[PDB]
Order: sequence, then structure tokens, then C-alpha cells
Amino acid sequence: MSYNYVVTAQKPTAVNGCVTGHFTSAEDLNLLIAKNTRLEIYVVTAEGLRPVKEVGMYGKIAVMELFRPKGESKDLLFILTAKYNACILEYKQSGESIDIITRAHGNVQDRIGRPSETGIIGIIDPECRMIGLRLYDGLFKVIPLDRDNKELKAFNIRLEELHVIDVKFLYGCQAPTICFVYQDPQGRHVKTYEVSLREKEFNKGPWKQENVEAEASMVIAVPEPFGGAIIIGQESITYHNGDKYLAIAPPIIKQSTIVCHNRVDPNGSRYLLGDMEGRLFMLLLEKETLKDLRVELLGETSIAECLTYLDNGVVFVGSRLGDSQLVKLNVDSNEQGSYVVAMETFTNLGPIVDMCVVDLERQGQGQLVTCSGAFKEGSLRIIRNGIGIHEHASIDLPGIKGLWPLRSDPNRETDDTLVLSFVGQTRVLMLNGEEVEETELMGFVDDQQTFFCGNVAHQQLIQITSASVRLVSQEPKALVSEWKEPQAKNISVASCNSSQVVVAVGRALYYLQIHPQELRQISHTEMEHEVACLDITPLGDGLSPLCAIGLWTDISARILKLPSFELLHKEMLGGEIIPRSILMTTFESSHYLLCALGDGALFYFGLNIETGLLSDRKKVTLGTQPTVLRTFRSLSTTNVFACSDRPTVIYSSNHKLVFSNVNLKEVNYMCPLNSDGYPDSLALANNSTLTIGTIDEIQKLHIRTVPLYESPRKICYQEVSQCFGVLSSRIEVQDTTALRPSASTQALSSSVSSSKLFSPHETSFGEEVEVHNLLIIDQHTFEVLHAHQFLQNEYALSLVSCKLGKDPNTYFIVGTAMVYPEEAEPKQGRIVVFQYSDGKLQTVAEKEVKGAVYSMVEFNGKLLASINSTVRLYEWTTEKELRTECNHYNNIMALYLKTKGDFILVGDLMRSVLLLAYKPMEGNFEEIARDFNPNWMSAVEILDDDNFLGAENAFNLFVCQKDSAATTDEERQHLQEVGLFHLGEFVNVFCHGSLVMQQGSVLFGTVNGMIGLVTSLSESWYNLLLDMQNRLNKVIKSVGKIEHSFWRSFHTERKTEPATGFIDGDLIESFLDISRPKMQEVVANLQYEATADDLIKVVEELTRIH
Amino acid sequence: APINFTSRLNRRASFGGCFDRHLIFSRFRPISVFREANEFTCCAFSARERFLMLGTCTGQLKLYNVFSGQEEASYNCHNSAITHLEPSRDGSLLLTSATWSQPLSALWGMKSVFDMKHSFTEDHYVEFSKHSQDRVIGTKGDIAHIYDIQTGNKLLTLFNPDLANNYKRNCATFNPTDDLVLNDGVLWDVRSAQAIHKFDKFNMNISGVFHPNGLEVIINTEIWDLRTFHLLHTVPALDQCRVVFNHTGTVMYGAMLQPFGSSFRTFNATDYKPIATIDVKRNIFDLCTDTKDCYLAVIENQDTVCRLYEVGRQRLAEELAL
Repeated sequence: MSYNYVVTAQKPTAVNGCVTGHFTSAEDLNLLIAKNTRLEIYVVTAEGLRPVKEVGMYGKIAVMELFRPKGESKDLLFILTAKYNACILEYKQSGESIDIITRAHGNVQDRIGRPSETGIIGIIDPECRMIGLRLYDGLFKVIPLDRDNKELKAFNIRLEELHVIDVKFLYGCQAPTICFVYQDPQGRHVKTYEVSLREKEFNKGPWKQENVEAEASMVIAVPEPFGGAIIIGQESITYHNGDKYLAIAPPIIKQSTIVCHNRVDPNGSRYLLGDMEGRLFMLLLEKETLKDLRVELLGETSIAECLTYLDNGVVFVGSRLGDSQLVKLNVDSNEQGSYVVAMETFTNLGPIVDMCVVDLERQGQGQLVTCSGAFKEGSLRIIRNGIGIHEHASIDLPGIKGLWPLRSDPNRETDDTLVLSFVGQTRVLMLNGEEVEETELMGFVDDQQTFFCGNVAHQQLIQITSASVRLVSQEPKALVSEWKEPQAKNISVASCNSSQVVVAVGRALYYLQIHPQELRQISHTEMEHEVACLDITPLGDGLSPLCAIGLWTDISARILKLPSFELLHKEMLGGEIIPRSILMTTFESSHYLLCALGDGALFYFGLNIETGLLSDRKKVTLGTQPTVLRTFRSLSTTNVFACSDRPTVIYSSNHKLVFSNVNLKEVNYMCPLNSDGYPDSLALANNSTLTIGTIDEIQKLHIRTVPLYESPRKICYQEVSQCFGVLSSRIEVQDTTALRPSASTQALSSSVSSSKLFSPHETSFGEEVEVHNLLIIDQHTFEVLHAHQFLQNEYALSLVSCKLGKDPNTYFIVGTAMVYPEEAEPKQGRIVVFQYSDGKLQTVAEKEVKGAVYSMVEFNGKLLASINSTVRLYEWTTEKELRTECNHYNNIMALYLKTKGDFILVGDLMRSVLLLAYKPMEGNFEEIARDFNPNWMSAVEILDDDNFLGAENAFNLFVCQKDSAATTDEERQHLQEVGLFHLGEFVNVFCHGSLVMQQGSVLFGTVNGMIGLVTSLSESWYNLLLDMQNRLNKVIKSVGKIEHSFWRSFHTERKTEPATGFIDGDLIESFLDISRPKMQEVVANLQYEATADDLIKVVEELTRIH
Repeated sequence: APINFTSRLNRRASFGGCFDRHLIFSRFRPISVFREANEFTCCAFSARERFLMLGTCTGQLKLYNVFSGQEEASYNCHNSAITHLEPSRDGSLLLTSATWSQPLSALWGMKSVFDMKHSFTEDHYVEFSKHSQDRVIGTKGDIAHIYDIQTGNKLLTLFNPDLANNYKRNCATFNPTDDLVLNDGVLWDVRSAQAIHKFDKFNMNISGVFHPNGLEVIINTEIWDLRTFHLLHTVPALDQCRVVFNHTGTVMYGAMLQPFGSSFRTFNATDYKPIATIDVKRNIFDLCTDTKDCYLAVIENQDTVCRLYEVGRQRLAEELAL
């Protein structure tokens, strides 16, 4: 009885692993980047990175290695996913066809055992003999790589050492030898083993095991001629090759831990090293052999998850905690001392820790403000969906039927005159600065409806009406030539170029050239049907040899050559509703053709200007009203504006057309405009008003970054003060001593807490301590207005903006906790009440509590907070203080709280969710129902009064339902889990709303930056889409040959069941991009009886809610 | 891996489980008490865990709703006092074992058709196979008996006096793979029906239990590797303890013997590290856990009663901060 729909709003941004190699061919260099479920393939060049192919898998990438086995034409890819699907991939490319082909695959999950908590480790030996996997504790899984192992059958080896830190295969050994770091109670150690495929066992390692640093974390295998192994710890770096030993402890390392490494030279001569706090290092192995270890600092980058040296001093910085970088390394230090300068920068929303939904620009349409980033990469991210315009002038002019800009002054380059066509007549307007006032003009008639006007060659103007074609002088402003149909018939369709003119009279087309004082009639034709639309836009410089036309009866787009009118290419179109707009433009040096229909449908083709060839027919839908297409240029780039009930801009991103929305109600006509009072603006008219304004950037999503330089935690919006409330945390070193100027130390007004409620803790100076702050930020400029610092060892955990009880004052409310490192669970807390006055920040009230306030929320004028294992309810006094009223005790740790009207949904640490109620008669709570399953909750939201949603650390989603019709009192309180679905992200926040203007809508943000949508469906829709989803998996072949059934199967360490209740929206929306006959293969006799067109009607309406 | 929960939790949203399990499984909260209508020996949860299954000193079997606390049924099973209970994960079968009234153990069809399926006359203790509950193992002194369920007939006996340790509390049991048996400290290849190894006897009265990873054997205080046979670890606190794991395989419950003492304790099954040592301050007779890690059932007397515990919650004394 639960029906839901899950779709991706923003694909994940964070980088999880990246490898470089010769994958597409042995000649060019590739860079591969592994985001959560997507891998991005690139070609490294001098200019930068050139993307070639971008593929989604049914699984998250856990291991990604490139290798060329013997006698193979180019490198092969190996991938293991989280659910233990292995695969080996090859790259085939014939022409424009790019497909990823799978050599071998298979699942290597063991039937019994618990996955290692340290994580999955994947390595390959140099010999290309086997693949080494650490999946479970105490075992070592091996996958032979002989060409006959086309199913990837594995075997295990008992590994007595249990807690393994890192493993590598060594170079230069007479038999495949490993080298790893394990942790005994007697500190941690390093040991070597050989591997035998015949005996399937281990044999003695080449040298004795040895002791290493107690915080040794990384193992690096040095290639020949050197050989041996480098082991990196938190204090020192060592070298290990049998007899040889070198060790250095440079003092620079002690500040921050080393995380990632990389080889520069294939000799192992030079290695890169990155640390937590952004620093970048260089490791050197001095020859004459393997003389020395020496370390030099190179600069500061983004917090590195992976580093890949590409070529010629260019390094890619894979970042999981902030924006990824492409970096150039220079040998001469810059002015300030560094060797590092940033080339480009790549957006990373992850990790999202909180977010809210605020209507900033257009009320009624949502935007997200997310708490993103990490320690030094902390930032606010403002996310808009679609393009808006910014008004500058509004005039009541109902009935406009056309718009044309016009520069009347032949000397100045700016437009100064706007021509408006009405029903059967025409008017003129000049633009003196911002005044818009009526104007007349010699040569132009005002009693006929205008089809076109504008500047033409030879310093002239042209007006094309229903009666004639009028050519006008520039400098004397007089009619110089006029054309009429020979029998004085009316003009039906018009189209004009800077030097060429083509009109239509019913079926007859006329071609005219514009010469000084002359309208030169060149040719003539009679067409098979009535004329509907025309376009002669020159795609080069401008004398177009081509004329595009669409007709009435035989509905069809035709290309004609000028002046021949000789047919070149005809494309039939279905239906009996005529086209009403056609256009030829140029997107990014590729020539396309656009043709809109009367129902709001749009066909678009490709165009060979030399031959007039239309290729790769495609079809989209834009609303319901007939579409009016027109060209405009912005930032020296050409784009197309589509006027309909869904106004849309058409542009090209990476040589594919993209359709971004326009955040308007409806646009009937449009023209560009550049005047001395309205620069680079646009002129827009609905059927009631005439507006002029400027346009945003041309992108589907615009993302504004606000660097805070410290870690944000929560956020909420106080409307009545035009502000944002942000909690943060920066790390200082105990002298407390900060590390770098961040937002909390650069506020306009700063403050500290003067509380004294907490009159035994020793700090080892140099240790790191978090310092928390309340940050308040402007809604428009986003500059830190005030930063309130909290006490020492006090963390800010919960934040609410609301008004309580009867006080019309609106407040900021914070819940904190006293966090001392040697304590296991905080015993002291605090709930503070603030108001942000006109400029200042006033402390109102406090309330001491014996625990951490992990969550709180406004509950019907009352404050509803959670302390460590208690759910409490406060009232707000007439004396402006807090008075507790209720409690709830049955839970381990109350971490997550949400409220409908008078219902309370509570998320616990290990028991999934509780449903509570408030009884006004007793002034207490009543536990209504619970879910018993041990789900490690991470987020929660209330969908409706009977369905509830949350996500746990098992990367999953589930929905619980209240069976209100209760046979018995026991069956009543079972929150029956009726939805189950494996997602693949770690959700940290749910909030209601949508990013689309004009049932249900829930947005969530994850660790990888992924933003998703969850909406509800009905029983008819569910049973249908579920049929498509099985039928698509019959057709869509997944990379790695992985079943979609297995991927989305709900999987925890305790349960593993198929998915029910949800539908994978990313899969349903891929139905549009698939080929045409495969659609007919999907729709084959599916009742629910609609086929192959009624579904395109559905999916396109589904792609519309995000 | 910080110590303080609040710091550790913040690292989860940004970027371990041992410190979390250490917190939860040192906290046990009694909530309800299960008495009998007319003033027990064994305890177990049903398959779907909605009822609690109790054995008495008169041979009876009681069934309580965990939600309400009332008796749903009552059955007579033996003429001796009940010693052990084990339902099938199918929810279709149950195993019983009494003290001295032959037949000592028996297999039962559950409530739908509730009836006696087969008899196990010679065997004190009984236990299902681990992976595929198609076979049943029983203990007669130092002798192991493997039986089929549908036929009820015997498949093979396992004994070798040259290798016996003669433990007091011997209980033969299958590995998670159903291809090994441990009796009296002796590994048996089920298929080949021969002996594999004979572990040295370091105790008087404990036989041993397998670890779910299929890699280890838990004799009283010695962890033996299942193929190397080397001594891998020594856990002192397990001395004389009957060891039960949770359903997920992360935690051990140990129960001090000499039928049991006043305290049980919980361990971290990965590294065998102690978590806590809970003292209920009463004599303990049996215990069992649900598969949901929600409830803990304990039998104990002041007149024997079964008190039910909730996991992860604190006792009032520690909650009052004295």
C-alpha cells in the first residue's frame, strides 16, 4: 500500500578513486576518475582533459586498476564493486560508436563471514598473474588471470594476521611476493609472503618480518632497479629491502598525517605525497644504489583523496572533501614561496551535511542552500534550477503580436527603437535612456500588421507587412522601394535576411534581393501545399544559398536551394497538425535545424550546409502552446529562446543540445535588445505585459560557492530578519591557537559566551580541539555578519529558528553538549535562546541539561528537543524561560527528530524509528508504534500521516506503514516495513519541497554530493512502471554484466531481500535516450493498453518534476 | 576512531563500530518479569520471536506473549525436568531434552500440527545442523549421534576411545558448513567419518564451540585454528563459560559456571576483547538472545522466574549519577 518514486537530481561529485593509463589506445594517454556509481574517462592533452565517455554501473566502484596482460593490444580495466562483483573491461571504438565491452565477470562474495571493518583492498602483481583481495578478516582472496578464467573463480588462503593495514605486491622477486603491515598487541609490524597458484598456499617471505612505527599506515612498492618497499607513518618514512634499511623522520610530517601517494618517475625516483590539511610533498630516492631519502614541500592543494601525475608537471587532485583541482607544478618558486599554481577547478558539493529550501529569487520556486565541504574546504552552496530573468521595465501592453529591435542611428552601434506589432496594425517606440514613448517614422505604415522589420544592408531598413514589402532609406528616412504581389494578393508568411528576402503568398514563394534603392525579384515557384513557416538564416557569414520551409497538408520540413528553389531534402513528419516555426542556427560549430509544431512538440536535426542533409531525427516536447523560436546571442555565444507556455532556452553542452528551463510564467514573443538604457537585455511579451530585463547564465543548474574556510554543520533560515543561521567548527591547536583565517574569525561583529554554569581535564598542548561558533549570514551578499563563539569543549549540535508559545519574537535556538575526549558519552549540555537584533545578537535564555542535544524541532509553539537518550518537550514562559512538560525514555540514543501535526517520529541509533503522540488530556506522550529491526539510522523524514522514511548506514532506504485497521493491539504497534530499496549513498538530510516551479516532494543530500528526489505514486502508476522496469533490464545491457535486480536489492549485514515499493527513476528516464526499435521491443503488448508513444508522454512528464 | 560518542558521530557524516558496540552492549535494562499462574529451567525465543518458550522442572512447556506477558498455551513434554530447547528457523520444529525420563530428547512438530515427530531415546543433549537444518546431532556421554529428520533413523555414530578426553559437559555440534563435527575435543570429517585431530585437554568439563567464520574452534579458553591447529589466542575470562553469539556475529555472551554463577559478560567477537561484566546478583540457569538484538531472556531465582532485559538501556543506579 506504499508507492514511491526515487530519482537523481544531481549526480555525485566527490572523487573516490582515480587511475591513469593507456586505456582507449596504446597511443593516447587516459585519465580515469571513479565517482560513486559513475566513471569518467578522459584523454590527457596539452590544453587539459578531453572527455570521451561517461558510464554508469550497477554498483559502487571499490577497486579500479588498469593492467595490460601479455599479448593484449592495450590496457584492460579491472573493477570490483561493493557487493563483490568483479569485471574486466575493454574499450571498443569503431567510428562515432563507443561501447564498453566486458571480457569476464562474476561474483566473489563468500558464503560465510563478516566484511572487514578496515575496508576492501585490491591489488595486482606486476606479472599480471593474479588479483589480490582483502575482503574478510583472516583471509586472502586470489583471482587467477590466465586467459581461460573467463568467470573469475577465486580461492582463499588462511591469513593468520588478522588486522591488516595495507598490502602491495613487490617488484623484482623470483615469485609473486606480498608485503603488508599488521597490528599485534605488541605494536604493528611488516611481513612478507609469497603466493603460489599451484599449491594455493603461502611460502616463506624473502626477508624477516620487522617492527615499524606504531602509526605506519601506507605501503608503497618501489619498482626496479631499486626494489624494496617504502612504509609511511605519522612521524617517519622508512625503506625496506632485505638487508637494506633507511629511515628519516623529517619534522614537517608531524603536523598532519599522510593520506595519498603517487609515482612520478617509472624508476620510483620521485613520488608525490599529500596530507589531510592540504599540503603537497615530494619524495626523492637518490641513486648511487638507493643512497638517500629526502623530503621537500611543494605547496598547498585541496584536501586530496587521490593524486595522479598526468604529464609535464601537471597533477590532478582528486578531492572528496572539497573541490577537485587540476594543478601545474613549476620549478621556480612563486613570489610567496610556493611551487604550485592552479590551472582549473572542478565543483564538488560533497560532503553535504545539512541543507534547507528557501525561495530567494522567485517566490514559489525553490532553491537549496547546503552546508558542504570540510575542514578548510567548508562552504555554502546555493543551487538554482533553471534560468531566470531580472526585470528592469514593465509596461501594460496587451495584444503584442511581434517584436523587433532596431538601431535608428546609422552611426551608433546600440539599438534605440523597439517595433511592436498588434492585431492588424503596428506602432513604434524610441528609447531615450529609460523613457519609452511613442514614435512615428516616415516610410513605415501603421495600419497593417507587421511580419518583420530591421536593419538591412546598404544602410537601409525594411518593413514586411501583409500588404507589401517596404524598403526605407536610412539617412533621409524615406521610402525608397516597395514590392507587391503581382495580382495584389496578400502576404501569408515572411522571412528576411540582411540581404535576402523570401515571402509566401498561399502556395507561391518569392525570392528577393536587397540592393540600394532596389527590391530585386530573382525567382519564383509554385508549391504543392500551403506555406506555414520560413527561415533563411545564413549559417556562415551573409548570403544564404539555402531556404528552409515547412508546409501544411503533407506535413514536412523541406530544404530548398537559392535561387533555384530546387528541392534538396524532404523529411516526413507524423500527425495532422501543422508546423508553425522553423529555424537554422549554429551550435558550437555544428549546424542544426529546428522545427516546432502546433502542439508544443519540437523536432531537431543535423544539417550539412553543402548538401542540405538532415540526419538523426530527434523529438522533444515543450508544453502545450505553439512554440515561437528566435535567435539571441549572449556572451559572444549564440543560443535559441523558445516561446511557449514552458519558455525554454536551447543550447549545446559538449556537442549535445540541452534544454534548460526559463523561470517565467509564459512568454509569447521575444527579441534581443541593446540600448543605452538597457544593455545586452531581452524584450519579452506575454499577452498582457511587455517586460525588459537581463538574463542569467545559460545552465541547467547554477551553483554559487561561498567559502567559509571552516567546517559547517547545520543551517536554517529566519525569514523575518533576511538572514541565515549557520553552526560551524574550526580546529585550533592548544597554546588554543587557530590555523588560518576563517569565517568565524573574520565576522563584522564578534562575541563570546559569558555563561558560568560549569565552574579535571588536562590538555597536552599541541593536541587539536574543535571550537564552535554561531555564524549569521546575509541572504543576498552572504558575508559573515556576526560570529558568536561558544564555550570551550562545547559542541553546537542542534539549530532551530522559530517563535515559541505566544511570543511574536522570532528566535535562534541552539542545543549543545560538553564534549571531553576522555569521557565516553557527554554528561553536560545546554539549550540557548538568541534573537538577532537590528545589527546585534542578544542572548535571551539558557537551560542546563545532563546530555547532548542531538536534535530539536518546533512543535506547535512548544520546543521539542532530544537529550542523549530522552525525548523532552518544553514550554516557553511568559517570563521568557523554558519549562519542561513531558519525557520519553525508551530508546538508546535519540538522534533524529521530525514532526507532523502532533505526531513525533524519532530515529534511534540502532532501533530504527518510533512514532510518538501528544495527548492534551494527560499532558504526556503516548508511544503508538515501533519498528523492531536493528537499522543503524542516519536520516529520517515524515512522508504522510501513515508512511515514514529513513536511511541507515547500510546504504539503503525503507518505508514503515501504520496498519491503522488493527485486528489486535499487538499487530497495531508493528511499523510494517513495506518499502525496501538499495540506493548506494549515505543520506544526511531530508527536507520537503521541490526545485521546480508550478504528489509530495522530498529532497535529500548525501556524502558524495548526490542530491535526490523522492515523490509518491499511485497504484495504477506503480504497477505500470514496474513492468517497464523489468522490460528495460531485458534490453539495457549493464556494464560488467550486472543485473539491476541484484543492485537495488535491499542489503544489510542481517537481511538481503528484493526491492519492493520503490521504482528506480534514473532507469525509467533512460527509456527516452534508447533507440527507437528497442522501444517497440519494450512496449510489446503491455496492457497495464498503450504502446510506444503514450510512454514517451509519461517519462517526459516524469523528467519534469526535477 | 575517537572515544567520545559525540565526536565520533560527527566524523560519520564527514569521514569505529567497536566503540559503538562497546557502548551498547555494556547496557542491559530489565523491563518485565514472567511468572507462572500457580507458584523454570530453560528459555528460548520462537522463530519469528513473537512468543517466549519456557521449560519447567516438572517437564512442562510454557508459551508467553512477549507483548502482553500472558500464557498463550501450555504443554506436557517430559517426566523429567527440561534441560534444553531449540526451535528450527523454519518455525516448524522444536527440540526438547529432559534429565532422566527416557526418551531423553525428542523432535516436535510446532503448533499447527503440534505432535511428536521422532524420538531420541539415548541422547541427553540435541542440536540441529547449522546451515541446512536437515540433520540433528545428539550427545550420549562421549559418543555423538547424527540423525536424519524426516526418517528419524540414524546416519552414523562418531566415537574413538583412543582419542577421548572424557569431558563432563560434552556437547557435539556441527560447523557452519555441516561438514565437520566436534566431540570431546576431536574433529571429525562428516563425509569420511574419520578423525582429523585431537586437541589437548586443558579443562575438566567443557567440550567446545565453533566460530561462525569457519576458521576457529573455541575450547574453554583456547582458540585453535581449524587447519593450522596452532594456538591463536588465549581468552582467560571464558573459563567455564557457555558461549553464545549474536545473530550478526559481532558479540559473544559468556556465562560463568558453578548451574551458573551470579554474572554474565559480553565480548567483542572480532578481537575477543572484553566489553563488560554484568552482575545481576542472582543465580542464573539459562539465557538466550533474540536475532534482533533487542531482548535478552534470563532465568534466575530469588522460586524460579524469567526476567526479560532490553539491550542498550541503562540501569537506574548508573542513571542517577551517585
